[PDB]
Amino acid sequence: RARFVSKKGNCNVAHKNIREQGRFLQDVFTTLVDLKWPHTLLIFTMSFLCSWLLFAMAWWLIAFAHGDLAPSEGTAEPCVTSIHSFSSAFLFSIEVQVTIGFGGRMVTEECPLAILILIVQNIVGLMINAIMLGSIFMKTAQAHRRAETLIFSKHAVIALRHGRLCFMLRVGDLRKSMIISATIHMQVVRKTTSPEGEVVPLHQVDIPMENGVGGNSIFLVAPLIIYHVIDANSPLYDLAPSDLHHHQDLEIIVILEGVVETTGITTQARTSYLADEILWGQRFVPIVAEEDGRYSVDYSKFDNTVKVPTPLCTARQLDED
Amino acid sequence: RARFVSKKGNCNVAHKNIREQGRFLQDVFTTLVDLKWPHTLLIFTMSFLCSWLLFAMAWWLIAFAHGDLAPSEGTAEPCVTSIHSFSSAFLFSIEVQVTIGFGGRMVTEECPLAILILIVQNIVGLMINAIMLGSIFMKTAQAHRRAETLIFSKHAVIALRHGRLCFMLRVGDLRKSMIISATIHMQVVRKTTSPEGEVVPLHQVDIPMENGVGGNSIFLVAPLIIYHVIDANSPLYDLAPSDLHHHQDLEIIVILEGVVETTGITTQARTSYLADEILWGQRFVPIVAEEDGRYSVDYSKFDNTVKVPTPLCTARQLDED
Amino acid sequence: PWRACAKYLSSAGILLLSLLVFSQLLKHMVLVAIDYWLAKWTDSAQTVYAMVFTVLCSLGIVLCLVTSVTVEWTGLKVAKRLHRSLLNRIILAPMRFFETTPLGSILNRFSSDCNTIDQHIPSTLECLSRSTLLCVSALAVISYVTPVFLVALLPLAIVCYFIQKYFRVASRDLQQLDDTTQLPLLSHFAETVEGLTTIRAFRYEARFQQKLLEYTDSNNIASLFLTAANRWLEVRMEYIGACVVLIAAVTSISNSLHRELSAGLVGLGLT
Amino acid sequence: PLAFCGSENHSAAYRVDQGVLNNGCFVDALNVVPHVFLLFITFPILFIGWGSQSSKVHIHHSTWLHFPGHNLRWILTFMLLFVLVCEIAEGILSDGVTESHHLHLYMPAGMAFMAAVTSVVYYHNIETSNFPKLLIALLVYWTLAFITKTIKFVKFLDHAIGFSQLRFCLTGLLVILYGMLLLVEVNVIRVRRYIFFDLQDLGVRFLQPFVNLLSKGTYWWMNAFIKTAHKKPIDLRAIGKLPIAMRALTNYQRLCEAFDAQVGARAIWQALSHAFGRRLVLSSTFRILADLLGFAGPLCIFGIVDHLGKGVYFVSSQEFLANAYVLAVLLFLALLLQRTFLQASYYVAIETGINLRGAIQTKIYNKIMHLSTSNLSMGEMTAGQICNLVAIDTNQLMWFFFLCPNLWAMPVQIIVGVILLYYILGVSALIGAAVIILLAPVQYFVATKLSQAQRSTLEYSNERLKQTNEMLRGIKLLKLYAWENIFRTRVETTRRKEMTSLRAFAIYTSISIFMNTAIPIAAVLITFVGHVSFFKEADFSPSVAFASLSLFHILVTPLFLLSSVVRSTVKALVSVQKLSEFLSSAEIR
Repeated sequence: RARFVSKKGNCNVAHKNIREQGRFLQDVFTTLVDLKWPHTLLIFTMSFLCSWLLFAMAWWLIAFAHGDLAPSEGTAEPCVTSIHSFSSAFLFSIEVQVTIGFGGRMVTEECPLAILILIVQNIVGLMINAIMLGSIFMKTAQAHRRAETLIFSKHAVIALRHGRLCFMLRVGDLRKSMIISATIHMQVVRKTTSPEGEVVPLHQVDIPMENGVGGNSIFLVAPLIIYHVIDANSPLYDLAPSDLHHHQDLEIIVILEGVVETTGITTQARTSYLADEILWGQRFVPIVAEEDGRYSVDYSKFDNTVKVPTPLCTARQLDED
Repeated sequence: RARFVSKKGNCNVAHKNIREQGRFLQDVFTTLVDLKWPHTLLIFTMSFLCSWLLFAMAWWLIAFAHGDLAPSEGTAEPCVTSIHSFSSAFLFSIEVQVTIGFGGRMVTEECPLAILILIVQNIVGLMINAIMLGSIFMKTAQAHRRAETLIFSKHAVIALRHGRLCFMLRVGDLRKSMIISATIHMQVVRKTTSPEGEVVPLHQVDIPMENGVGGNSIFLVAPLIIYHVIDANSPLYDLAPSDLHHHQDLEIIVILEGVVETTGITTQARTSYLADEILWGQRFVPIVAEEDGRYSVDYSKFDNTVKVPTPLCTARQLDED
Repeated sequence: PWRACAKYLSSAGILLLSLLVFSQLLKHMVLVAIDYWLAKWTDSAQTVYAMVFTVLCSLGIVLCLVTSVTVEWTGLKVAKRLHRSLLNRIILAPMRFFETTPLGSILNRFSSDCNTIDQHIPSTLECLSRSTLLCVSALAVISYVTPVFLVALLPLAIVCYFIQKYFRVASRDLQQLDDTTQLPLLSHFAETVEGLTTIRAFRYEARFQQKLLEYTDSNNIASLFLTAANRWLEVRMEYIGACVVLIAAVTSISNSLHRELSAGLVGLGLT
Repeated sequence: PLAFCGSENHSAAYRVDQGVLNNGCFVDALNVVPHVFLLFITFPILFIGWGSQSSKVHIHHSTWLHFPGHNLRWILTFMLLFVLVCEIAEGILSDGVTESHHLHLYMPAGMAFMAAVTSVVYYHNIETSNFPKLLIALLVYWTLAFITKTIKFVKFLDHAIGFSQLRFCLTGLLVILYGMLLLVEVNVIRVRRYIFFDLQDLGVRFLQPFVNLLSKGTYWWMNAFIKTAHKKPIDLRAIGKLPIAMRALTNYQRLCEAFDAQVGARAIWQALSHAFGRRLVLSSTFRILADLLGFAGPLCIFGIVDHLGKGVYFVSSQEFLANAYVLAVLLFLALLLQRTFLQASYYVAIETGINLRGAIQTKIYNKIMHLSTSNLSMGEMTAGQICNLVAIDTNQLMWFFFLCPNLWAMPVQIIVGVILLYYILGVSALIGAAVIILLAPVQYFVATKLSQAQRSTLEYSNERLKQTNEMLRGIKLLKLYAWENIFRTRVETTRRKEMTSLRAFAIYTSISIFMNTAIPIAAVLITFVGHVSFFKEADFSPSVAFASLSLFHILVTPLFLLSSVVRSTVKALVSVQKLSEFLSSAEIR
């Protein structure tokens, strides 16, 4: 009833009562990139406004400690020119840290403390610039968003091929980009017991994808049929056609790995298939046509499938003719 | 008594009397990123203050060579306006290199040497900016800190499954992030001799992880049981239950590889297991529950294990019924 | 609003309940009249006031005296009249009732509940009647002196009622939990004292000590959680009881500083 | 134009002219910087550890561990919030004669208040996460705030303005407070040495004796249980098991280890006192820490209606206490903490009463395990008497321990009451308050009368209850012999013996309640006629009138419970007499 991963690719886990939070604290960076978009915007503006206001308060404290905030002056230079308010010191800290430098507010060589605070402000300004801009580019450049453009079938199918019952599904690209070294991991996740009484709630046992060599690696240009033949040692060996219903302890997850050709950064697309999502005795229609010296593929009829005369029993009894 | 790698993941090696230091010198970059945090902060501020002070001394030497440091002036322009101290030249070099440009100290077209030194200062300022900011972002973006969020069991267990003695341990994630193409390497490191008298102190022989296909690659969402069955050619084939004690020449290291889903940069988590850390005749409790249309996992009881009736002898004699 | 208080007051008698309400309500009226006469008297600018103060004081003395004797007399009447009817009703019963109903329950009634209606209902009746009418009279006169008090009186009343409704289900549940863990400990005592000879014959002393340890652990932790419940509800209610003094002080000081209040009515409302 | 330090004339107070750290707004500006340092360090750390975790992920079920000095840090934090809101009030009343919004009196104290609440929230978050590798931010914050507070204080003393101005005594309390915070900080350094050198929570759902002190006061852990109360009702499952100190057999390890060291009812008394006197004096010291906070009611009333009956720039302390808004706020905070301390005293008294019951029931069971059946067969005790002893007498001991610290703190409350009565009203307060010491020996008189009434009543109730037990057991004989009318007649004879004792008991209790009420109102009549007549007319204001009336009310408000208390202690006295009788009975050799 409750699926493991969604049809969209979202894992329905909870992670309740995690004990150690110090290991969460000891990497702030992965927690920093792994945020929502308004939280990342908020911490971006929070870090920059915090640094600007802190150095604003520092510059205003320096301009107060030298006493040039009092306009009763002689002829001596202030440590920062034309600062006579906290807001003017804030604007000066703005011009310093983001390196605008209008020059109406500028630093004279009177205060050496002003020189020192300008040095540390420039150092941590360059540091916060490197951190925040690299972090926001890594945030916008992660490739889980690329997995939104790799479609799957709503329904995985089981039919006959080469005398054997195989488990087929279709997966295609939506770009003329590539998924470099696109691997396939197909795992059967269900509750099973050991013969020795060991009970495990989600035993992620993985069927091998039938490739031709055995290395699970595909070439996704056209939406090809990926398929796993049901062997005797396969965990689908005793699957009934009547088993494909709701409230059936069976889930097939298909994990497409690879790296995006454009960004060069890697990714992973995932999808699920429940028992009442699997059609028995059906096969996919051909969706690739060839004309005008090219090849055409109709993604509008990507998911369609036809009925096929198929033996209505498990792959175990198929081996007895 | 002395473990090879720690329980935390730290290798207890020494690397004594390394001869060639020129190969250390011929890559300064990996030594630059592989520093402690205060050393990286120190070399950051050292490089920027060194460049600023060097060009400060250059600008002050130019303003002294043109003689405009002497305030006895006619009407001719200085090569830099309003410089009359070394500290003012330092502030000018500050405005040049980090590109603030207040303009009270600015360059006139009188000295061509000032134009040339401004050109080389801007060039190596852009160069040092690229080097130091990319280096500090690669320092904060390396993913050995991600390995702090991948937990393991304190105790690996040995029990029965499918009539065979298997070697099990549990490893889980603490985020809703992913480890893309998460591979497992399990190596038995111990001192063994050849039959021909070859003695080796740490023979890293690796057991294969029992997967179902044979490709050591997992799907870490829930904390799953990874386990290696003890085959006849396995190096654990003649392991006694009484062998699991202190001062026993046996260590099991578990190396989880993969790439972080968020950053896209790769990583490796590692852990160890000594002989007196391995429990015989025990198996892990199920820690995954299913409710509210989702799945729940209790990491507070992640490490707990129960007693199991198990034959108290080695896997060799188990093959004689 | 249960039928039990209706049976209680019907056993009390109409004369006694009318004397109860007359004594208690006029007692709170004479006390509130004595502070009102003090507030009208202390702003001087003989014996225009402050001599009916004396007869008012002695009237309050004898009126709380008759309040005390009517609460003790209703206590004695419900002691005499809840007994001698239960006893005559139980003694005229078929033994089908005795063979069905456990005798321990009936004797627990005849001990514990008569003990409550003897030694606890007059004291709790007094401390309910002395508290609640003092509270509502003081609310009435902080309404009189400060006319703006009602618009903040309704928020405190509605949050009092809603925290009470938030708490009442937990209080009922945990109180019933304390009673159903109160039962098996006493029945374990009653069955140990009878079969003491058998339990010393069997050499089964340590396990029954363990069983009483488990029973007393369960009973003590249920009474501990009921204690924590009552203290949590009381500390929230007393936080509201501090906020009402805050709002009374701030409205009396806003309506004394730029108004007319004559500096005694504010002391009345604050007291 | 809002301005730090204000814009009074020519911004002349911005000048450094006489030296650095010589301007008052300058040492206020130095006072600003540790607070904003603390906020700007804490808020990213508090963000990244907690709240950064998403909606599905939930942390940290149980088994925290408190740092040493945690009680002292929380108490010092609460008085820090009190002195900082007093500083905020001083900032508001300062800029009443001057215009143009001197922000140096508000914003240092405001950022100090924000730093205080964020420091205690950060301390709570690092406490339940038990990571002492952090909190050096709190150490450097307390040093920085302490240094700038010493700077401001010695510059107050350098200008020689003090002890009548609120800022001076305020800053002195704040700097000794920050010194105590640095002391508890280095105490966290000293023991639990982490920088420069657990308690069992397996199945327990109580959590009360090991939690932070605010939620010890407010019982905030049970907010989750009352949240789950509007769900499935609560069971003995998910009520948890017992904490080890409040486990049974642990008390009664304490009680037998007090008994063997005791080497008799009076011996039982003194060894019970040795067993539970620590928790009992903690109960009563919460009780006397309360009701002196209660002795700020009448002082606040006298202050507000005493005002209502009428060195650059400063608020004097007398004019600060002349202002009645802050006296009302002080009264609100005082009543808040007073009710909190009274509730805490109630809780720990009931906890040691529960522990007393849990010990002595096990002791009764140990005596009944070795009791010879000859005592049961020949007379002196029945099974009904033994279960009566448990199910009534143990609760009588428990209720006496519920109401013990009240009678311990009664004399202290009334003596501070009569001394504060002498603080106003002059000598006529004593001639108005001598009626209470006149009616104090008749409390002993009615205590003796109540005592003999209860002594008769317990014996008669034992008689009637065992008679009812044998009648209800032998119902079958009784009805088939038709003897129930004469047996009910014998039961009504014992019931007449009940009612003839309960009638005198009720009459004497009504005598004591008549003694309990109207003696304070007689006291105010006596002192008010004897103040306006036969005495010199010495300031019969509304002020001392309502202060004296509220003081008499708060004096007699703990008097009105005493009848139930004396009934409880006489029931406990005859209870422990019967207890020492049963515990001294025959045995099995």
